[PDB]
Amino acid sequence: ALVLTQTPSPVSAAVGGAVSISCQSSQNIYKDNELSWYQQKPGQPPKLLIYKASTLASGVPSRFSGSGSGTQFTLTISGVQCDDAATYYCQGSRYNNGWDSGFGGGTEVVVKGDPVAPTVLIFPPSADLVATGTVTIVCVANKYFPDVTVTWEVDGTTQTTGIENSKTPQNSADCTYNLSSTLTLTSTQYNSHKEYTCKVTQGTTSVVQSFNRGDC
Amino acid sequence: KFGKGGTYP
Amino acid sequence: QTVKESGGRLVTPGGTLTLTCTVSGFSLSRYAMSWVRQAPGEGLEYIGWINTYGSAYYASWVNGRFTISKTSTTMDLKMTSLTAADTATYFCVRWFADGGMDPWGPGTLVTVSSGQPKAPSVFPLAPCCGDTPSSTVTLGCLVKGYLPEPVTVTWNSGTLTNGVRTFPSVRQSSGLYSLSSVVSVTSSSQPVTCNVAHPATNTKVDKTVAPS
Ligand SMILES: [Ca+2]
Ligand SMILES: [Cl-]
Repeated sequence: ALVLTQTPSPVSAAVGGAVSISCQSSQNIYKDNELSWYQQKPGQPPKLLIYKASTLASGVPSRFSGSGSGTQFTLTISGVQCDDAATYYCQGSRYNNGWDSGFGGGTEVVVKGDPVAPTVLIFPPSADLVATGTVTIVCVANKYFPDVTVTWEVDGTTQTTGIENSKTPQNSADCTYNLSSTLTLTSTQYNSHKEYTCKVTQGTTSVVQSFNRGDC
Repeated sequence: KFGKGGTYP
Repeated sequence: QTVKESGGRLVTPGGTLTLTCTVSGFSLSRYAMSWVRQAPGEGLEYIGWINTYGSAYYASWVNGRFTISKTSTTMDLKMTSLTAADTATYFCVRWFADGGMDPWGPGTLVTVSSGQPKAPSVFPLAPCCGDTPSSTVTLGCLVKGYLPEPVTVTWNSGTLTNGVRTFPSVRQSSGLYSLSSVVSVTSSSQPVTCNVAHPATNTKVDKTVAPS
């Protein structure tokens, strides 16, 4: 059975630098070169970059190149841009009394742009949300790079459940992320505490926003 | 390549 | 040349669904086609292909559970005995002889769940009323309690786009989906309206948000 193995996620590169992703096949690929490369951004279909190991598809920037033959294939991005932040997939076939094909597991490329600290917003639940019996408190960390960690505190106690984070893809112009973090509690739980705190930590910096239930 | 159709233009 | 998937929806575990891939700009007599799926947050997974003569072949895991067939302009994927392991975006691709998959469709989502389609509820996001105002304010909409994905969000009927961030959906412990959208405006701007659409229930919700 044909198995394609890619460089583990994530792989990093500075803007203007170079990154290489490997694709290793468990068996020789057909004609030694029937290996193709795909770019996928979150929420979009894949895009064909390269077929036959090294031929660029129509319209693909020449900063993409492919090399290798047989079992060991490499995708290289030269002069990496923020717009190259994506998951990259190889796909190959071999002929064993019929076509046996597979995809590699995908390699996420994180593009390092200029570091910027987040600005942080917190949103208390609307009255009609509290009235449902389930509260959602929304915190957002805007326009930041590199990655942040988010802590929720409620009157000083670290929350360990009811938290969900959702991060935008890297911005194609400046490599930055945005993040939504939510704390979900019952209305009973929400009404039993005062201070709700979203703490966003980027290495040695934190930005903290709070509100006092009853002051809003 | 029986049944495999046409190559990339 | 284009391909377009259709048929994705909520389907009960054990159920059967048929997806359709509609092509234009090329002959299914001259090009092979493939089905590829992607579970949420997971990699591309090859399902099978169909040759120019209509002979279908399958990934070893399919085990006769799926059937690929075509017409002059369409290719189907009939899937039986569906489980949560089959929840995914399903893509069709034209598969060139020399291995390139191109083009891809937008994908159709199959959600294998016991739940019923459910419209989203929309709640305003505004800063705590006691906060000192500055020259600009960030407002938003929380969209929750919908099934299946997706929803779409626009602001001011698609006329407000600058300073809009709409986050990827999350599945809540309830099994329903949630997302937020925020927009930054001048503090003395007119109220802004989020427009939420949920195709699965043919539901549209507007919510006008103003500084608290
Ligand atoms: Ca896989
Ligand atoms: Cl695969």
